[PDB]
Amino acid sequence: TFDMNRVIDEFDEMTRNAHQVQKQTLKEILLKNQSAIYLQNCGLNGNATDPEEAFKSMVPLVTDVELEPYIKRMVDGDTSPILTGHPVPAISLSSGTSQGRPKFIPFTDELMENTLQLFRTAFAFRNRDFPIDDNGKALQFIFSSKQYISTGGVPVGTATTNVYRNPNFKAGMKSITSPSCSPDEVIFSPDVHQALYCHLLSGILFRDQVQYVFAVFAHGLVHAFRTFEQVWEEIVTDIKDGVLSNRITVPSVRTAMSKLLTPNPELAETIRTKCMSLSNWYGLIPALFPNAKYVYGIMTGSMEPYVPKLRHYAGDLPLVSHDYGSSEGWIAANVTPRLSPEEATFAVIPNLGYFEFLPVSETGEGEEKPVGLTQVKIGEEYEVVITNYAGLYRYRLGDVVKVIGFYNNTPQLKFICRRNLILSINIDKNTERDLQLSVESAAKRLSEEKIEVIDFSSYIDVSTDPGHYAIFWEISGETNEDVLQDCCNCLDRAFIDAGYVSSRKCKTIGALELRVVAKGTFRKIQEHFLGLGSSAGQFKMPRCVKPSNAKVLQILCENVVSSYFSTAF
Amino acid sequence: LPILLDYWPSMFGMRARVALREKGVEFEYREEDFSNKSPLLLQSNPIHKKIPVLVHNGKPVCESLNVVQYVDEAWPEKNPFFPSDPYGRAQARFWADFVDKKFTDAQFKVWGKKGEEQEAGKKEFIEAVKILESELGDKPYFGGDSFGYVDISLITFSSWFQAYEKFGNFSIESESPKLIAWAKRCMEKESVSKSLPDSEKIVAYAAEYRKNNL
Amino acid sequence: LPILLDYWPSMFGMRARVALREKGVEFEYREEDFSNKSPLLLQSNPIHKKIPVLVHNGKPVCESLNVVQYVDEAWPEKNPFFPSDPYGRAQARFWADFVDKKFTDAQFKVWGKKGEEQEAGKKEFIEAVKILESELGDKPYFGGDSFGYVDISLITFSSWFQAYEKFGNFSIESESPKLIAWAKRCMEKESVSKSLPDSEKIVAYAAEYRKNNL
Ligand SMILES: Nc1ncnc2c1ncn2[C@@H]1O[C@H](COP(=O)(O)OP(=O)(O)OP(=O)(O)O)[C@@H](O)[C@H]1O
Ligand SMILES: N[C@@H](CCC(=O)N[C@@H](CS)C(=O)NCC(=O)O)C(=O)O
Ligand SMILES: N[C@@H](CCC(=O)N[C@@H](CS)C(=O)NCC(=O)O)C(=O)O
Ligand SMILES: CC/C=C\C[C@H]1C(=O)CC[C@@H]1CC(=O)O
Ligand SMILES: [Mg+2]
Repeated sequence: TFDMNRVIDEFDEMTRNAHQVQKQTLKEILLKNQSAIYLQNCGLNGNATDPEEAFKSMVPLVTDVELEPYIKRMVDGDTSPILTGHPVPAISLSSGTSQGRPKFIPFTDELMENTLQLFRTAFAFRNRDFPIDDNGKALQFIFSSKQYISTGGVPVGTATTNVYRNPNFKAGMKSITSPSCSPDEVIFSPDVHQALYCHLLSGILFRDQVQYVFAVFAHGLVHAFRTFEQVWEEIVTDIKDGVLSNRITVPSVRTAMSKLLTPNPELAETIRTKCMSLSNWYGLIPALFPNAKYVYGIMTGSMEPYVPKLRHYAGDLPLVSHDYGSSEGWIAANVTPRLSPEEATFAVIPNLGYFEFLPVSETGEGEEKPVGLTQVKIGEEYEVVITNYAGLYRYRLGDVVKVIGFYNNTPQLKFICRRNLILSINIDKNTERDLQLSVESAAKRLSEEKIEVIDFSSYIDVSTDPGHYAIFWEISGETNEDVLQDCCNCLDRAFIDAGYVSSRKCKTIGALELRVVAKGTFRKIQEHFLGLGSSAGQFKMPRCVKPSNAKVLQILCENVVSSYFSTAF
Repeated sequence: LPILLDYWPSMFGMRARVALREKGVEFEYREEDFSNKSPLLLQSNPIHKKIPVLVHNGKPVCESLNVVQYVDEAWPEKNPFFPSDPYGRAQARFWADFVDKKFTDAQFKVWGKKGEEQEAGKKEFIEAVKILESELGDKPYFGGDSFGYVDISLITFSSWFQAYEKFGNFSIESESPKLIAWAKRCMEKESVSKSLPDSEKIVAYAAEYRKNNL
Repeated sequence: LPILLDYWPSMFGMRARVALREKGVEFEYREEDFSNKSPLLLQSNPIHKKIPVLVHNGKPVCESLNVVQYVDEAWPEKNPFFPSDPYGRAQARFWADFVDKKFTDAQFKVWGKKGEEQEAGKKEFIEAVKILESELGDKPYFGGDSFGYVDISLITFSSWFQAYEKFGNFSIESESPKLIAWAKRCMEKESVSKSLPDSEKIVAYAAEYRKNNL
């Protein structure tokens, strides 16, 4: 039951306990999972009285590539438990690439506990600084509207979707947020760019009680507000005559919007007045709900570029930096959320998992053995090595963070990063350039409709016969179906190399199926990756999915705003 | 500089813009109010008063398929549209002339006329796109191994394809996919990717015509 | 030797005949039966089944203007048809387009129509004959310092000049002596003194068509 002072005391207690509970985190990760075949190669049985030493001396580090095949055995027909154990309820993808390729990572309900607790606690300290109303609501640009089942018949999953469509998300977050402005069905709507539109709409609805605007990322916010600049007059028109715009097509979300609407002319006057009264839309956020204590989201690392345009958006309002963790292992909390984005830092909460760091101290890089999290040095730059409940054990996530200080007994962390970038030689690509080329080439058909293509991804299906390619796009707008068929036809037609030509001209590999997905889809990908526990070197996107990439994939199937197989071929 | 006298809904006008941008000449566009044809236009073509018109060295070059020939010949050193053989050149003028007859007129019927008139040009355009799709057969394009002459000729028609599928209440892709297919393929070139208006507005211009004559 | 698939009263066919004979090329002339079209005409043109078409090198070239341009482009050594500058060739082209449509519409309306149509068509032909007469400034040919491209496209109407005189109650000579006599200069050319069939046969044919369709 969420309170402010008791949890923080337990958390001060906890954070000072950082060693006992880091060590106990390790006990628990292997006591629950003594059974890993990975560890049998290592020769592990648990207990003992050199347990931490036996772990840091007998298990080798592992990389995305060596980690690909085992969790790959989990997901595809063999429903088999492996590196951690349990045939998990969801699986991951990872920013950067596993030799250009896919990286799988297991999800367990434990990680959901980790979620809630980080979020009761992070919210405690924030409302301790940025206090809210308990009868109000929030502008949260959060989506999780997509949910597939892997080719193995097992679900596999993104952070956000695995959070929000989870059974305990709704009961557990009820006391730690201000009630979400949008129906769950439009949060979970098959058309999410339209839902983004009905998310502005929704967050704009109960604006008076809203205590903050939320995206995980400033670019999430910045795309929400530049989008607002595009469509505000239309939004007036939507809610105005009690008739949602013809732009809206998907039935359930349409029934939900009509479930809220009647003809109401009075408020257009007001909104038109304020909206045309501003200077190129500076301070639009306090302009919207003027009683927000904050704008929230991550504000360090590769999004620092997005603080200004969003600062232009946020006006004078305080930008609070969001904490730092993920499915692959959550890392830290900002228990002093009042600090500026430029100085913002996130303190490591100790039952997250079992983390060691690889110090860069020497030159670049330097051949040093790991030291514990409180054996780490202040001001120095180390790369995060991860052990948790999510398929990861002393793993190299490959990304660099600085210690700026200590919140009592736990070290505080700074992200000056962007990319875990070096790659290697691929095979999902169909040339990446081709993939992107294919996106672009087909896209301008959409661009006829005054839009540009904001993002794109893809996947290969060997469940089917013939196995087929799946293209996913993110755009700024909705459009009728004919062009989308024309569009799928061109992704089929835009891979310039002789090979692709051979396969689908004969028909041994399937025609390409373009499932165009919605807005924020890849923002989800960015937003769940940079905050992901390790260091901002996470920004990315792998552009094509072997069976062994998963996170992008939870976000892939359900929101077929349109999914079309080529009527060509 | 080359001055173009164009009109935003002109598939023809677009043939010239695409033609000019394809080769790689920087040029200025001028928007025609055909209610008020401008003094340099009525001095370019005093009787037709038709566009696109390209003024080079104080000389007006008019008729669109002519203008793209002119585009070719004006700068003969980089991107040719014809192949080196005379016959393939003859092919590309032939099929360009195919584009200019039943095909143009059928589409004119389909977004311009209704009823008894409508279904004729409705069966005309599919037959047109069907011979079209046969003759495309394999080539990424039409009048060369690369972006050719008539590639420019009918690519500018692919922004009206929305207006056709809507008034026509059709879907010209299931009957013949590979064409509209090749069209958005061709859209990647900045010759047509910057030289063609938004299709929804085209749809709105057809809509204006449609509401005006009923 | 190049095979020509042709129609004896066809003005476009005469254009082709005139191109090849002016060239010094040696070809085999073939008449078509549009009732019962020959296998090459159907195996050369799957679409419009029209004439003229010349097969050469094992390659079919159709349309009169497109053939003439193939005539010029395959044999550019003795009698080039176009000027060297692309602009003169430019003028030649859109003027070839003018004779091709506005003038051929107008003349067809003269020999192929009646009543009001016959009357508006006369007005257009005498105006169209005036603007052609205007273009020449008053020059002897149209496409070169010698026999040119637009002469070729326009000479074959000189066989039917008599047909427009006769059906249309109009003298093209007393109103524009220069165009008919332009044609009559071109008549000392075997290109026109062998390719354009007698005026008697064609006036009789226009009348023969006159009998068949109402
Ligand atoms: N930073 C974070 N953002 C969102 N969810 C997180 C985060 N960290 C941990 N989680 C939690 O991880 C659990 C679900 O994410 P999840 O573990 O399912 O995906 P996964 O299959 O491991 O892989 P991934 O998120 O990388 O796609 C959740 O219950 C969720 O709350
Ligand atoms: N063959 C010409 C056809 C051009 C044509 O007919 N253009 C019309 C566009 S509908 C025009 O310019 N009309 C002028 C007007 O409507 O006033 C070309 O392709 O340039
Ligand atoms: N562009 C063609 C059109 C020619 C045309 O209509 N030709 C007539 C010959 S008089 C024809 O082939 N008509 C076929 C028919 O009667 O349908 C050309 O100029 O040759
Ligand atoms: C641990 C809580 C998981 C959900 C967190 C998600 C949000 O609600 C904002 C992003 C955040 C991800 C993050 O903190 O790493
Ligand atoms: Mg996932």
